[PDB]
Amino acid sequence: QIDRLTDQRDALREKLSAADNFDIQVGSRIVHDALVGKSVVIFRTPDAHDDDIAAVSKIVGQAGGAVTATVSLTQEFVEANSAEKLRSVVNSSILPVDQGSQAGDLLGIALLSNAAPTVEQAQRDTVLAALRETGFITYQPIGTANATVVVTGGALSTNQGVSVARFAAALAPRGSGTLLAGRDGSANRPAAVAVTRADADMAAEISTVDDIDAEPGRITVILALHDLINGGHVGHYGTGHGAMSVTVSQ
Amino acid sequence: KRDLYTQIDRLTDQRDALREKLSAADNFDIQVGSRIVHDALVGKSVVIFRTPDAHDDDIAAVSKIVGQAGGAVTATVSLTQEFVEANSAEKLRSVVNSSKLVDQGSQAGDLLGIALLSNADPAAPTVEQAQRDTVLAALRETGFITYQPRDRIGTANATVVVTGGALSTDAGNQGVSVARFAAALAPRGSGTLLAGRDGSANRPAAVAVTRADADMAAEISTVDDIDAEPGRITVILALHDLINGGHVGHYGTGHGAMSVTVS
Repeated sequence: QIDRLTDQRDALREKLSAADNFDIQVGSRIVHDALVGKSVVIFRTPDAHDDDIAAVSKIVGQAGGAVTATVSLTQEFVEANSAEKLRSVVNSSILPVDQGSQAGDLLGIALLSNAAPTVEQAQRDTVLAALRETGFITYQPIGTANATVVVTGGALSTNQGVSVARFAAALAPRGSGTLLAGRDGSANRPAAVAVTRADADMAAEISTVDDIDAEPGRITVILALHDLINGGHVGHYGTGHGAMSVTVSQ
Repeated sequence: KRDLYTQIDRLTDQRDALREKLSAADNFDIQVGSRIVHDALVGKSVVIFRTPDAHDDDIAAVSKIVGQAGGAVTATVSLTQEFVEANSAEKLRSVVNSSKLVDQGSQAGDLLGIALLSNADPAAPTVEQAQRDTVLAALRETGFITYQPRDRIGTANATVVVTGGALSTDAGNQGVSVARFAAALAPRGSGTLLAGRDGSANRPAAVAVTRADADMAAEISTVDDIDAEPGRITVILALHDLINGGHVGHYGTGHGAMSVTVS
């Protein structure tokens, strides 16, 4: 059994490298004009992978778009042991109840352009500085964006999934499209992609990709984000539970 | 005992996840194929030749991708077992003389190229329908080819010769005659590509024969993995590079491939 499983695995690893090579090489052709003139802000959870975010950022650029910022959500933010703390330092009511919704509404007004009063640079910088000072976020490097991708890791062991799904759902009405993307395993509870797909309201509001660890998933983030911005069309993609198909049907 | 069971579980988990990633890449490739080949063969016509070991699904995927690229397929011509066995050169010569003993593949490639391809040069004579039909019927009557459709096959700009995968060592005659056939078609149109299934990059298969010969490798493009979606799409992209850029390339995952697809 061990011999057959290792020979099968070794041959599959070789075959997958050729498949990944093809998809990386033709990626720019697949995403051509998908995000022309559009800006995207990326949010990442603590379990998100650098390589997944770098591949998504690169494909946004190949699609004619631009990334305004990468904002990291800290362990303190996702662990929801500070809803009262968040409101005490900065809340969405100061700009022109659960932690996820409140932070999504606040960061959405601050970083996304409503499809509403324009948020000036100083108000945005004050909001970002307050959240960083209190341990909620870190960020690189900030202008306003049209759309957003919230990137997570894969499976969660054990309400971190809920707070991130509610965070993404609260960002959605503040811009032209929100996509929640996770790695393989994110389509299983209690991860955020699974929470989103199991709730009729959230699944009709934001798109999801469950396999951002693979090249088809990284490309699909851009294609599905294009469908959100241009067509107002939501979709759930990948290889896990609740995925309607590996990628956009059109 | 527990370590052996843990090894089996971990190996099963790795193999299962790789199978899922590979099936997803094939499905992803099918869904985005039209985007990749968008406008690649606009206003161009392609004639397909197939050997007995070629697969219907590989040819249907190529024909479909040609159409998604804005092109059209004029005809599918089957080369028979008598053709690939390349032991009827004298008999073929007696047919070529009613349309030096030249090798069967080369003679047939030159004749079918004149009949089915439009020469890249405007001053070359146009082959009228009756001359084309007479040539096709003489080769069908003597057991060299069959073709679809039977009536009104038009002229094409480019060609794809489709084969199966690996050949046995004793089938060297079949690899050689098909590589020579494809090489002889090349000067008669705007581009010829020889595409085979996984294993075709190993000798004595036609793709392998082409890649190991300096002259043929410089004259026609090759794809060695037409059984996979990357290979089917690459046929159209590499055909585009031949017709529009005069650039030859050797693609796929086997010996002599410069890369999986065009750059």
